[PDB]
Amino acid sequence: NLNMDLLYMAAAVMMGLAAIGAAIGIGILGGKFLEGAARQPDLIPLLRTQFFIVMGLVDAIPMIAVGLGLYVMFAVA
Amino acid sequence: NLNMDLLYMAAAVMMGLAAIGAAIGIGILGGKFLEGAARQPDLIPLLRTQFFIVMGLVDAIPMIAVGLGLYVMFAVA
Amino acid sequence: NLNMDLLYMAAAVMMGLAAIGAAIGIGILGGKFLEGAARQPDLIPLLRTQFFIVMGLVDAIPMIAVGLGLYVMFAVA
Amino acid sequence: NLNMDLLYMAAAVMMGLAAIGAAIGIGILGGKFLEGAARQPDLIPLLRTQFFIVMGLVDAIPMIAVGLGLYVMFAVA
Amino acid sequence: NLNMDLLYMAAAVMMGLAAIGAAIGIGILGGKFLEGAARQPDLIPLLRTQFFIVMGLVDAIPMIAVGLGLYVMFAVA
Amino acid sequence: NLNMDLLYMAAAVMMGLAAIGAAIGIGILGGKFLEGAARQPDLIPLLRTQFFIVMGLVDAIPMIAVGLGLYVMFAVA
Amino acid sequence: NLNMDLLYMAAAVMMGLAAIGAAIGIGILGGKFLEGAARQPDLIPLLRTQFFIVMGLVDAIPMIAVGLGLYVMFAVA
Amino acid sequence: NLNMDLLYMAAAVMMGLAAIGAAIGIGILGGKFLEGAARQPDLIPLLRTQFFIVMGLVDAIPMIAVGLGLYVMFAV
Amino acid sequence: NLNMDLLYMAAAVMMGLAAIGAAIGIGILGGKFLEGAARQPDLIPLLRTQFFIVMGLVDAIPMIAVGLGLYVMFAVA
Amino acid sequence: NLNMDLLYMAAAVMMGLAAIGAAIGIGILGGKFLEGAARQPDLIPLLRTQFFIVMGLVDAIPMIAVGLGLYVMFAVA
Amino acid sequence: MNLNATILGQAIAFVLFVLFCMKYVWPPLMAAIEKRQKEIADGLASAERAHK
Amino acid sequence: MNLNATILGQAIAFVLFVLFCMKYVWPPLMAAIEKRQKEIADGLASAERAHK
Amino acid sequence: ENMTPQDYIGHHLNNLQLDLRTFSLVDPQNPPATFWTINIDSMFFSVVLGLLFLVLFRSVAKKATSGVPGKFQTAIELVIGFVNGSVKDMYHGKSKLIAPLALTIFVWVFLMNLMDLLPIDLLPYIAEHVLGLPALRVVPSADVNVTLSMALGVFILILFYSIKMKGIGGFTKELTLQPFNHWAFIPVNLILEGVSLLSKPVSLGLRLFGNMYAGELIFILIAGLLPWWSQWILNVPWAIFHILIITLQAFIFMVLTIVYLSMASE
Amino acid sequence: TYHLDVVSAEQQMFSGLVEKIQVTGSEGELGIYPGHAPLLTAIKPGMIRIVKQHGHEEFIYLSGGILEVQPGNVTVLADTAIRGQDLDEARAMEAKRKAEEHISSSHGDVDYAQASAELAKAIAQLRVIELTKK
Repeated sequence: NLNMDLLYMAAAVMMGLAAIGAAIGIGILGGKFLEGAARQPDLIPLLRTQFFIVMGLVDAIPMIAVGLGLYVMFAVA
Repeated sequence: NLNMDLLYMAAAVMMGLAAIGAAIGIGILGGKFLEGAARQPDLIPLLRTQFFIVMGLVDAIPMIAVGLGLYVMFAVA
Repeated sequence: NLNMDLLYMAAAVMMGLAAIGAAIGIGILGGKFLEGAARQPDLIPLLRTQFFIVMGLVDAIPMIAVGLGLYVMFAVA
Repeated sequence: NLNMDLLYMAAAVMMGLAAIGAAIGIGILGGKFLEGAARQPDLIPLLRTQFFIVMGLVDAIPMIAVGLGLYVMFAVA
Repeated sequence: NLNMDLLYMAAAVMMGLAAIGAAIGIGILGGKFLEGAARQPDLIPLLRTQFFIVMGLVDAIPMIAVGLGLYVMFAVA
Repeated sequence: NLNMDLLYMAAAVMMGLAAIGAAIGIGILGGKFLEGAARQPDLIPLLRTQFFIVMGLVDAIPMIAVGLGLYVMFAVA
Repeated sequence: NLNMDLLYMAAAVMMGLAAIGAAIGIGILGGKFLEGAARQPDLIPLLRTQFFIVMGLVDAIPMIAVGLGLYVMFAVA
Repeated sequence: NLNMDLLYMAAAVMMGLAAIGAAIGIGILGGKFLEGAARQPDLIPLLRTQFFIVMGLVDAIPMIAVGLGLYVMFAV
Repeated sequence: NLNMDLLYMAAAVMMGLAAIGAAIGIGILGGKFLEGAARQPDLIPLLRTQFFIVMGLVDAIPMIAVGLGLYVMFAVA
Repeated sequence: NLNMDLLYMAAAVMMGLAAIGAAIGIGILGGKFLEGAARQPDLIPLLRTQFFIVMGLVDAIPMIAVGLGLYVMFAVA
Repeated sequence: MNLNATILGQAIAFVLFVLFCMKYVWPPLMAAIEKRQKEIADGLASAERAHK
Repeated sequence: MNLNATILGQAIAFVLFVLFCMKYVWPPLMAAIEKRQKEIADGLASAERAHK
Repeated sequence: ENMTPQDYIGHHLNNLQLDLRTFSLVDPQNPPATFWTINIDSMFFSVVLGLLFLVLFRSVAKKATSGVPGKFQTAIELVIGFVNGSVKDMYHGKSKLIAPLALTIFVWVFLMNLMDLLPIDLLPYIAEHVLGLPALRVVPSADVNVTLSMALGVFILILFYSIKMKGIGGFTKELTLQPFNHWAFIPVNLILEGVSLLSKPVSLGLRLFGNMYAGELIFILIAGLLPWWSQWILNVPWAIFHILIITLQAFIFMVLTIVYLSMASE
Repeated sequence: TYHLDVVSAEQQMFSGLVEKIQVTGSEGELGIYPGHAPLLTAIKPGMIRIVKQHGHEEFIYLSGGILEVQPGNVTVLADTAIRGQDLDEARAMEAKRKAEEHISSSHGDVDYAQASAELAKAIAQLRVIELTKK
């Protein structure tokens, strides 16, 4: 039966979009980190610690989406 | 086909657009945290508690979409 | 059967588009609050009040879209 | 079957795109209000009266699109 | 007579795309007004006049799309 | 028959996307005029001249898309 | 037959995407001119010449797309 | 038959999104030229040279999509 | 047959959106490096260090997407 | 015939989306180079060496997609 | 929703409340406030006159 | 679904809503009215003190 | 009682109507088809809320003292001062209409929105069981016809002020000549300024309706879908939010009325 | 080309026509040309490179100041400035000694605000004395 081709398409939509959100959201957040280490280089280990606190939130919803896309393709399909 | 495969496609659209929305909204918000944290390096505990107040609201509406996407795949399909 | 089975796809479109709109708009709005909180930190309890005023204006059209999405899945489908 | 199905689909696209329009457009506008609140806080009651003028025009066009979305579900069925 | 069903779909994409352009255009245009008012608050009735002169051009094409799309939905359908 | 279904939808996508580009382009170009009118009063009529020169070039390709969507709608279908 | 309706649909999406790209691309470029003229009107004759030297390359690709949209709609028909 | 209208549609998606990509990347790029031009006016001939160096990079992929958009359209 | 054919369309959407995610997110981050290097050219060896630290987080998700797009295209095919 | 007519649409999605990613990512990146060269023309050669380093990171993933979009269209046909 | 004559009956109700509010409610209320504002201003003038 | 039960849940949701009016909403208005009778008292009383 | 949750949502979204032919209290099982079927609930609650507005303010205006006000009188002059201060901000002409028009729009549209906060079944239950009327919904501004009735009312004032304060000569110049100036563009300008004219009242009614209709629909859904033990955790956070909506939507209909009538003449 | 005037309350530090200058600024170091951007700014602790006709540089310490480049007569105003051979490379290495000692001898926030300026003065000296060797 044909049905199994749509399950690769559904993981493709789910995992590509979470690659848009996890890449641009760290790009925006990460550039402001660099700007603050260019102007204020006495702060780099603290800003780099705070960057890891806020970066953990940014990719969480993308990490669920990438885990379900791998489950759909390998486990279900 | 048409029952199961569309419910995964509905889940993909719900949990992919929530990945776009919950990631970029926290990148925009989280970059203003780290620049404030570079200008006022004694304020960072005050700004991160403001960041958590504001961050709850931004995530809250995408969380409806992520939880309901999990419901549509597992409970409905 | 395709009639109800597509409505879950209609709700997915409606409440996913609302989630990207509401999360990005509150992320922009919240970024201008945290930078206001870094320039005038003596000021935060005033500015955060103004944030909850206009945040109430940002969510008004998304929250009825999410509500109608839930209605389409649970009351119509 | 699929006449009444597709009417609910057409309201989803209409109300979903209006939910992005209203949310994003007040996010941008309300963030520029908050930065004028941060810069000159004693001036907030003047700028706030300017924000409600401007903000009403922003939503006027998304709110005839949402209103016709509810018309297509509730009146046209 | 299948014809009616697409025409509501054709009206929805006109009024959805009009509400995006006419809401984000007035959001960019008006947020620059509010920083001009934040800088020069005695000018505000001067800048209101320029904002109303420019805001009529932003709404040239979208009030045609809301015009013909609301036509399509009632007159033709 | 099948012809008018698709030919409205083709005009709808044409004048819908034109409604994005002319509204966003005059929003960005007009807000930069209004900071220049706020920043340099005494020059409003000179800047307004430049804004109308530049606005005629922004509206060029979107007005061909309107004129051919009016053609498809009221001439071809 | 069905081929002509989809050729009008092809010319409509091609000219619409050209209309967005060419009009947002000149609204950015021209907003930078109007700020640099606002900075110094003595360079209105000098920038407005660099403006057209640059604005030719903005309109390079969108008039291949408009040139082939017109060809599809009038000569493939 | 159905084969040809789907080719005219697929050329329309390549040659449209190349129109977004080549247009917005040169607005972003050429706006930074103009403010740099308004900033260092005597350097305009020096900065204009680097603008063409980077413009060849920006246009590099949109001209692959326009060369294949004309192939799918006319040569097959 | 579609069980071969759709898998190339399913990989095209994975390696399109992985390419928009990784290219825009590095452009935002990399441009913030380039202004910091122009303002603070003494720090270039420091900021380049931090750029390569943060750059590898931006690529963590877009290389899941492109490695699965290569796997879907060639292994399952 | 029926098989090949959709492999030109798997190619069109990879090279549309990689052409938007590669162009806008280099436009963000290259505009920040022209900023820094307007601050420090003597660093127009130094920043140029950073630009070509960083630009090779930016358009690496878009060229895997522009390669496989040319493989599909001319080797799977 | 239902296109309805309620639009016309409510336009009578709206107009009649604006005519009675315009005549009867608003002139007497504003009289009472502004008369109090004048009393406060005459208090200011009276203090200056005392020290003169 | 029984409808009496939903009216019970609506009662619980109303009681909790009143308490939010009472806990935080009740002060701002009665403060403003009381601060307008302190405002108008001190405006008038200063006019009386100017008569004295 | 076989109320399904979909049927419960159904009957609640059906107003009570009366035919100008039969004079008959229709019910949700079958809707008749004619224009002349007044929505009984909206007229009665609207005038009742508008009467209560006038009875409160007259009971103070007939007695108001320029001494220190009493604690009720002070609540009324706070709203008078708020309305007068917002008119004074955005209107300089001499007209005796704009100030009381702005007052009645603010306090009436506020009182109409206030109905939405009450428990969704309280008044509809009493009307079916105690009285016996087939249907009810109790929020007047959650129905289009009244919101358009006020928005067309403001429209006719926009035309009266634009004709009166600048004459048909001036009004015909602004309609044709702007925004593109040259007489070559006149045929286009009458569409753009005509649709901009027409959009101002269309935005007024549909801004207020869309908020208030979809607000009440959320209270119908939480009561219709969720089991009683669980409703309060979704109903309580929405009512606290909708207190902000009911005030600002009343305030925006006031403000944009003043702005449209004020920028019409000057 | 253009004429540069550099002064402090203690002396006129330079004055004459100059071909290019690279100058400290508020956000970062800045490059100047004939008809350069007509800009006034505050300056960070740093220095200025004075490339004259025939291409001859000289190096002036700018411990603090404000500048103007709008007219063809441009101007730096220095709250303190020192000529590049009245300072020495050994003197700036001693400046490193004081800054590093006060970093060890500062422990609050108010004293760190002075010790940070004492460091910045040393670091800007340590910069110009290396540039001075060209």
